Amino acid sequence: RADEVDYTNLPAPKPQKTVWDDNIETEVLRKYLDGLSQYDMEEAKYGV
Amino acid sequence: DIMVPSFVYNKLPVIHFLQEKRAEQKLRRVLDETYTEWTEELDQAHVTDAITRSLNI
Repeated sequence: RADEVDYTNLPAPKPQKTVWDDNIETEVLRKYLDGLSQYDMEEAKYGV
Repeated sequence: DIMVPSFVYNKLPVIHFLQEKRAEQKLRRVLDETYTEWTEELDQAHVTDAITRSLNI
């Protein structure tokens, strides 16, 4: 009868960076879209 | 009638040359002061970002 499991342990939510379609509208908004992705990843890591 | 005229005639070439050089110098200075001023305008990405924030997104 050895250790079974750490109920405390939780697998971290593996984030995925959002990918935008490569059109001209993306190039004009490249910086803005990148900021949104960074915000999305930060929200996923922290939770909200 | 004789002397002053002769010396003026002798002066003419050097003065003409110097004045031509002076005019060339003026033109050169005029050209050298010309620089193209590239203006910088607020990037529209920040405008787009502020628009998004106003939407409460």
